[PDB]
Amino acid sequence: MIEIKDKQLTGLRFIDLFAGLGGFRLALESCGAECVYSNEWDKYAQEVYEMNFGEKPEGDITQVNEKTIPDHDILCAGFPCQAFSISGKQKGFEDSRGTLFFDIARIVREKKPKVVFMENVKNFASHDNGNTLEVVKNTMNELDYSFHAKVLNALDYGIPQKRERIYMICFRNDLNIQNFQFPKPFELNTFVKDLLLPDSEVEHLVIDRKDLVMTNQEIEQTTPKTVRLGIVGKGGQGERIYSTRGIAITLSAYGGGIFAKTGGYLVNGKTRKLHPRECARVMGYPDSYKVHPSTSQAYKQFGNSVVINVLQYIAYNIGSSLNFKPY
DNA sequence: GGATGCGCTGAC
DNA sequence: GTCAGCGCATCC
Ligand SMILES: Nc1ncnc2c1ncn2[C@@H]1O[C@H](CSCC[C@H](N)C(=O)O)[C@@H](O)[C@H]1O
Repeated sequence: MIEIKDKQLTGLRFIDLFAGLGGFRLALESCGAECVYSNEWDKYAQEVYEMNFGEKPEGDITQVNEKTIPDHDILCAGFPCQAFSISGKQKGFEDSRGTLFFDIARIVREKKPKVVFMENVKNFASHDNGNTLEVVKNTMNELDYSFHAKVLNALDYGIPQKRERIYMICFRNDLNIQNFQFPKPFELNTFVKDLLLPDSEVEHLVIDRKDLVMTNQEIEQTTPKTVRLGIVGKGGQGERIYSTRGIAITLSAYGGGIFAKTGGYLVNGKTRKLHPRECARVMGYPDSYKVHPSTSQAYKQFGNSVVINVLQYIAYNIGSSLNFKPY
């Protein structure tokens, strides 16, 4: 994550729904905002969240009386994506894990914050012939909010990962916000190789599979794209090896394969998956952020998370718009 | 819970 | 056909 000198969100209160690691919290607090409520029902996510923020998020949002939620200016929510992801069954709103957006709407209807800041996977924008995105748009409009949505790729914002996500920013209409803009892309100057830990700290992640098939030669020049070098087994998810001179593939939460949830990388002549701390870095988390003691849970958590830097640029722009109040 | 072989869609 | 994918199935 980056340092933000001009704290555009100072004096603003926000809530951290589907909190996870608290990615939205890091991003908004870096702009000066204050978190006044957090919600996350996973046992291990609550533990790591508490480890880093000193609070245990409240459980199951579907059982929370929206009236008990503290007043706030901005509502943050990177809601569940298993039901919308290209990697899933795409049952969408029909999936028991796909109706969480309506809980968000329920809370918005009651608390009417100035801004609603949501995130989900790229496929969310095309799911069900665009009807899924349309439903969210119309729901927000019905609640009297504007609706700004765009898919942003983390590689365009200084983080070496091909993570494409749809970001939805909604402003309460009475605010008459007409100048919100998504951050402009800029040249990537950091690559996977730049975030790796020393070999001595990741030896246990090195695997030598006899069914390794290197399909492409290593590149010497860094490039802002994923560069597959080979595969193991049948080349499915978690069975693909990439160049550290390129960018990381999208980290996943329930991913399988031998290089599960992070993908495999060619590092100093050896093939290995990423260490949880490298996952943190690939997600824009500062080294000061404490990862969960269970490596399996840590991989899951970062795989479900958001790239801090991207949220920071968006948050700064939300604040920039909220603060432009000329006579 | 932890680990890993795979399905199979969206977007080229 | 090629590649990527906050995933799924199944085993202990
Ligand atoms: N009913 C529910 N109540 C509370 N949290 C829920 C929930 N259903 C799913 N979640 C939580 O929703 C999260 C979605 S992933 C979002 C992660 C978050 N942006 C962070 O930065 O890491 C998961 O952590 C999941 O456990």
